[PDB]
Amino acid sequence: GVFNYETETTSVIPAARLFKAFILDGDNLFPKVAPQAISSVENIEGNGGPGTIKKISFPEGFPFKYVKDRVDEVDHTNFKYNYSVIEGGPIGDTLEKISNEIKIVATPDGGSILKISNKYHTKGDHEVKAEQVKASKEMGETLLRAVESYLLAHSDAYN
Repeated sequence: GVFNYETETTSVIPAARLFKAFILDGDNLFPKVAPQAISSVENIEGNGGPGTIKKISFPEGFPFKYVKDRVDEVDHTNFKYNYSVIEGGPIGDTLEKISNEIKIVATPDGGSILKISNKYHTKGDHEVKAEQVKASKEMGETLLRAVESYLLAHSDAYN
């Protein structure tokens, strides 16, 4: 069945720039700016659009070694990005996939709001523990803050 987690966070980066950096170029950026959170991102197949498969490796000592994610949909117009964790880490005999969606909305003060949904698709009568969900949120925030600090410090990047 499906368990749906939604949350919102704020960013000081304008929506379009954050979408370009955080969402579209997360592959180069995350391991560069947050090597303590993500060790590497490997493009396995595809050119970044729907169906593209990436292997995200975590630093030694993390609960999970890696996941493979699949890009589902990339909407530049509405700054919406849909992708699924499809293998590795928590995925297996109790969890089929995690379907995620982020929408980035502009705020009048020049910042943005990130609206996030994580949909856990389980197998059988296994439920999703809050510990799994909190972990996802805190890494989300860790990557956002590290990317933020990098976009603030490198003004000529992703304009």
